Amino acid sequence: SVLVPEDQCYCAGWIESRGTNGAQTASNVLQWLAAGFSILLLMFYAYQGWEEIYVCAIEMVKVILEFFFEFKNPSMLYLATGHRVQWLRYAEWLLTTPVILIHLSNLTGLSNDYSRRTMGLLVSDIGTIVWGATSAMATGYVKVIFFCLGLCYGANTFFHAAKAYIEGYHTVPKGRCRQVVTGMAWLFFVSWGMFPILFILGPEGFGVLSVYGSTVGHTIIDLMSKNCWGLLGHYLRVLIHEHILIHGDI
Amino acid sequence: SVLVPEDQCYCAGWIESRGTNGAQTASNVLQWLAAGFSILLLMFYAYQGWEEIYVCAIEMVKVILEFFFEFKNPSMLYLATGHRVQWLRYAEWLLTTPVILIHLSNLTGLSNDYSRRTMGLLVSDIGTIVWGATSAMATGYVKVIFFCLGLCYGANTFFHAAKAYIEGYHTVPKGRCRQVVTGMAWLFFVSWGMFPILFILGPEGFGVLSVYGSTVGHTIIDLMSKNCWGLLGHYLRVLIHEHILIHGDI
Repeated sequence: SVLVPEDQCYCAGWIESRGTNGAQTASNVLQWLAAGFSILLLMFYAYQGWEEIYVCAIEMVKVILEFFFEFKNPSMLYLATGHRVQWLRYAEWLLTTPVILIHLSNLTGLSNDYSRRTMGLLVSDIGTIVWGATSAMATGYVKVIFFCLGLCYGANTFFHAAKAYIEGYHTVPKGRCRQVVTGMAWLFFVSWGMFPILFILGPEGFGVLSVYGSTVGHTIIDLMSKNCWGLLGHYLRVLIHEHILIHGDI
Repeated sequence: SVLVPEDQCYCAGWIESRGTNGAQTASNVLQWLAAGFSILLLMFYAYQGWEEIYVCAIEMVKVILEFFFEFKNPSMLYLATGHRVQWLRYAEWLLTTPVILIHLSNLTGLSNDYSRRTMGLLVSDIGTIVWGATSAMATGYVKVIFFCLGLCYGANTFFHAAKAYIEGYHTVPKGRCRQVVTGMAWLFFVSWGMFPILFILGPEGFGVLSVYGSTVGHTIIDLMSKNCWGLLGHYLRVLIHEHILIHGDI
């Protein structure tokens, strides 16, 4: 029984180790890289539509904050349950995923319309993160219930996302265009699929990986699902622009 | 200096009053009404597309949870800052607003396409709530910084939402259709505008209204922006269906 004075709060959980020093170094190193790779990307985009820029801009801001305030509220939530919920992550998710799926709905970027599949793809996406976040907060079996909701909404997201890649495959010309679309799909599903995997391995789930360890992994698939994927998406719209210069609209 | 034993946590803020008994009664009474009005609406919709149903379904689930677990995690977050952030509210916001704005982008419900205005309207909407939520969590001037971000994203949302109502005004026929569109716009902006107002009056802001008091107000504008607005939207699509039965497509 410890003695906490006056206003100051207390909770055994908030003092838990953040991770080994080795993981701390690995995290910060990747943090700088992520900020540097995004700065070179923003330069590249600015030099040479908003879907690649805005997303990359949010990625730069995040890592900067994740380097200065990763464990400081409200980037990290210190709940009365003693668990540390990384709100910074789930907040950034809500700001990027929608744009990435909007980019997904219009891979070629030629058309000016969006189908009803996009609405469902967005709705299910935002819901997945919501449940997933509520899971990180929840405690007990409730944490499982909400994770299950995350799997259902997530499945619907991957379901419409798959149909989007397929329609995007048979739409684009059979050359390096379809080669890229496939490369985008694999980079997409692998990365996007790793998040619920890391979630289970991290402090939000069974806590195999430490907080620093979770960030090390996330930053990796953040560059995969954001920077690299968006760059591939950009390359596709360039190849599509190169095809309509040769054979015109077709 | 109090003595907290072992694992159990402590924080002066988590013990703060929830509100007067009168407000407690007013809240629960409205909670039942909201659940009853949504049940009659769900019956009405089922009897007689998904935009009105799904939204009304989430409204029913919420109030049910807000009646059983309003102050229980993770419906409410007990942060180390001593502040009680109602995550239930901000989570439900992310699940409904997008659908309501999607309904807004296709008022007549005739077309099968969505413009780029919808993407911006959604993106800015989801961002507003994110910042607004981060504000409820944040402490100090940072709470102001993030609220400002909420005003900017929110402004962009109201901006595209206004253009959507205007395009929706000159699109629908000049009869009871345009009369309804105007009634939907006023019900929309008033209600939607009240949220940041209640936020400032509530425990998240300057705390003029209690936690029970904040819920009393929110539930009111939740029925305005959700149930009543969606019902108006439904009525519009019925009137539009009545016009194309008389004068055909025009």
